[PDB]
Amino acid sequence: SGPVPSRARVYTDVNTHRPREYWDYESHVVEWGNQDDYQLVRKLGRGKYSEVFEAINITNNEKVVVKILKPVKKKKIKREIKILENLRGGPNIITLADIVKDPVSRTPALVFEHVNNTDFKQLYQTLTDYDIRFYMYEILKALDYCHSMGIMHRDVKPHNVMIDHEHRKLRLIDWGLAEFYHPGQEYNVRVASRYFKGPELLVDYQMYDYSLDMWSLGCMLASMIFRKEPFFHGHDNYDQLVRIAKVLGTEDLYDYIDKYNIELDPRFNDILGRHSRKRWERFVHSENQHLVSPEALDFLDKLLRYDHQSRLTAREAMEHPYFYTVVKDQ
Ligand SMILES: O=S(=O)(NCCCCCNCc1ccc(-c2ccccc2)c(Cl)c1)c1cccc2cnccc12
Repeated sequence: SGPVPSRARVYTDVNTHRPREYWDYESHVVEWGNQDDYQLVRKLGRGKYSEVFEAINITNNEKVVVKILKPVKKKKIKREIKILENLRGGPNIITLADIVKDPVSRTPALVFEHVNNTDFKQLYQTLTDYDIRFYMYEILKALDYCHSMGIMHRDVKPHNVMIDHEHRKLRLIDWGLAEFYHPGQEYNVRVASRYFKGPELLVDYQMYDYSLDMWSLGCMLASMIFRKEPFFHGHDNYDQLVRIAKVLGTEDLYDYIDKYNIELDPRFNDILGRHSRKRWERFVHSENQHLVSPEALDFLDKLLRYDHQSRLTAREAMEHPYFYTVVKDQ
């Protein structure tokens, strides 16, 4: 027979207890606002599934951001809208202001709150140890919130974290890949950027949960404290697991596969080989040492586990010694 089932350790049944309409996004009816309320100012960026503009709401002269969606199935747009509405007002979640349609293109556009996000090239050369702890804590507040609300982000990465450094403000954006957690549900593993994919995705284990986000977060943390972006630099999805195995070791990987009775693609049998679990010390050097602490390494170790069940929860992560200074401030 097949893979062993799995349940989230936390927030397992939060959706089952909510009215169906909370999570049953196929039933959601979108209220479209008026495109004529917004005038586009400049293009900010492009993504797989959208073009992003700065715009002005001419009703009230507010700066806003418009995300014009490339063609996607109605149900995927409904999912993102429902999730954004459910999460609206939660800590460090992007605020969806409005939803409009071009009545000639028929293209849908999401309208967001404007966040003054800070030069990408620039700020990186200045991140102190404190800054990294602080912003990691801010991301964890967003993740604990969305997890507690029954939602997996499933695409946590630097591109999806806006920082307004002047205001010490952070927002988690791009909820287009997020999904509701239901115990027993088999999810699509073809999510997330290669470098941030959890082992569960790479081995095709479908019964995953919130803990996916914690792997992605660990990848981010490693890249920041070690000044190595990306940390796990695979050539493709197969090689991505090999890069992980060269760090975490193959013994624990095969233990995970055994525990869940996962059927490993035969492609992997050739290429995984045999690798020791490496000490984190091999990534420390004179340039990055100011970012690296016993605390940082202990925390990182507890995010980056093959076994999704063994990873810290968001709320556990927030209680780690890595954050004691930040917590004492607030
Ligand atoms: O296309 S966009 O204009 N631009 C996407 C945002 C840029 C992402 C920049 N990443 C910053 C970042 C993050 C974390 C980090 C970092 C910090 C601490 C620890 C580890 C890593 C570090 Cl070091 C850097 C856009 C797209 C969609 C919605 C938008 C809504 N309102 C404005 C812009 C929007």
